[PDB]
Amino acid sequence: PKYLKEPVVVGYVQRDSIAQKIGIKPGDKIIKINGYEVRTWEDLRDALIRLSLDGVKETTLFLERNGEVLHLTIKVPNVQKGEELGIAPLVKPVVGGVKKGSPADQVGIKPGDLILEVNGKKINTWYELVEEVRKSQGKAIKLKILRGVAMPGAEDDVVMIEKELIPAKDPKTGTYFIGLFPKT
Amino acid sequence: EVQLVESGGGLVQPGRSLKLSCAASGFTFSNYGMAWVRQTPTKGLEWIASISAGGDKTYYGDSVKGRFSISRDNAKTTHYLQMDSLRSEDTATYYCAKTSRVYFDYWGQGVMVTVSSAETTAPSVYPLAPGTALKSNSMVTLGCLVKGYFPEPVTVTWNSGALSSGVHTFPAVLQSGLYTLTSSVTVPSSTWSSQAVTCNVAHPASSTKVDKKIVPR
Amino acid sequence: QFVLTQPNSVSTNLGSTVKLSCKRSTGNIGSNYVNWYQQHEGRSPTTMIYRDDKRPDGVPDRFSGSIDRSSNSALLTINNVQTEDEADYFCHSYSSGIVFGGGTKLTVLGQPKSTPTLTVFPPSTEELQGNKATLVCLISDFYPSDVEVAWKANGAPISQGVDTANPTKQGNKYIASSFLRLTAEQWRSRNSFTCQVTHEGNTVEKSLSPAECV
Repeated sequence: PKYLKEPVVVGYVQRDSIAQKIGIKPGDKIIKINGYEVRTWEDLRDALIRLSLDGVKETTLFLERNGEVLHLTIKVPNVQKGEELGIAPLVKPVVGGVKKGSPADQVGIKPGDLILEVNGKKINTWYELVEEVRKSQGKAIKLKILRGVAMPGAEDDVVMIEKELIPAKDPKTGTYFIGLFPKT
Repeated sequence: EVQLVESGGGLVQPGRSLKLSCAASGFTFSNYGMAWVRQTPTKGLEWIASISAGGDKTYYGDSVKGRFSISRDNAKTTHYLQMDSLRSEDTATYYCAKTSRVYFDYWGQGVMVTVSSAETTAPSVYPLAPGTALKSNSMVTLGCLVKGYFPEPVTVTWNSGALSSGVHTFPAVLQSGLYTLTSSVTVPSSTWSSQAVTCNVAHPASSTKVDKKIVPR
Repeated sequence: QFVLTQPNSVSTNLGSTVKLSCKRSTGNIGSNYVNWYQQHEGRSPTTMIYRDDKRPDGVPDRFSGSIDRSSNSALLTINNVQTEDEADYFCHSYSSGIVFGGGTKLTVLGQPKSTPTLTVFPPSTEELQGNKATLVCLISDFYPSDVEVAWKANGAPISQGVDTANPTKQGNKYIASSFLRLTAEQWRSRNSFTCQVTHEGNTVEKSLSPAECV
């Protein structure tokens, strides 16, 4: 599971959770709890376990929010009794599948594609993609896409595929769709 | 054909009473003794009570002598087991059986009796349709989540028994005093596209029946 | 006035002949008749053998009863054993009381091997309305009956809120089910959950996701 080796940038934050109540935000990068150096999700997993075994009830948490290091006091969750912080890794907005004949198929979106931007705005998560797509209703949607591996030396070139597609209304439900399935 | 059908089970508190009924047919009722035999997972099959053919002699297992009373009504081709002063341990499946001098020749379906101070909880029934993907299969499997009931059992049919094959009711899990189970049915995708598919969940103890139609999500 | 002792469990190969014994503790086995009842899982007993060795109509001739005076035991012999012989077998006798043996569950080995079919189901919207999410995993059509069920979240082991039912025989095959109890929020917070079944060393799995097609 690739996420355990990734840095801890908060994706989803559960409503009425320890992380929410103490003001953790999507985007925050967790760098320290009590202590333990937290570079990766594995660290944080392994740390919370240890803290909870050591009966630590409250401790100090360090994150980066806009590259500024904030200090917070966080209830350590009882891992045994089934508690959790309520934070989840980023879901990178990658197309898992494309519906045959759908607007997205028509303009040639392909599984493996990574949506960078929607109608000019940058996105980092599938959830954001779905937000921006729904709110534009029936109006044309512009997508900036990163496709495939770059040529060595060219990974950081500023050039993207730009696609424009018009949502379709399902004849049964009357629901707008573009025909993108998430990577799973 | 010999048939024996019990009723009258359910949940009761320790100290309370309950009366079981067994309706007989397909043989000369008054010609045979009747009996009750119960079963737990722990203690296997256990004889509890017998009544002679003419109703004038009765016999009881050690654990129920004095608390249970067996009687028959030849006119109704029915026999009964009145149970008083019930205890945890009387929780069991109760079978009626017909005798043939030296053995039990035929048995009922069994009814479940639970002696508990815990309260009857009717299930929530939730429809289970598959999540959408790209590809659609020839066949489709639809489900029926039967959640947090007490006590056992439940029964699930599909379209009132019209869907019989491809039906699996999966035995329940027990968590914090409540049972959960699922029933599945596998139908051609074409059946689901055209006809309605409805699970029917009965819970005898709570006297509830729930129909729930499965729709695409 | 006596007990009847049966082994709690006996195993035999498909097609084999097997003997199930039933020993009277006190007094002669021959003194009163012994009868034998077969009970399948969650069904009623049916009579297999009455009066020591007599078989009802409809009962296959593969079942025979006998009495061995020198072991004070009754024997139920099943020949050319079949899948559907997997059941509990209870011997029965009487004198002043009515006595059942503890019952012998028969395991039939060497049936055709079969990999489990997985069906997974996401939480219903009705359930989600009430802020709860049960993920369902149905495991069917497998043999042998031993499986190991494990849940993943974002591909990492999860044990909290898992409830698995032991495999049971329904048709000519085994079924089991597993549930993962979540809140709505725990459900929504993940990319994937996985139901993973391991059977005779081979692993099969299916995943669920709150992530929406669009």
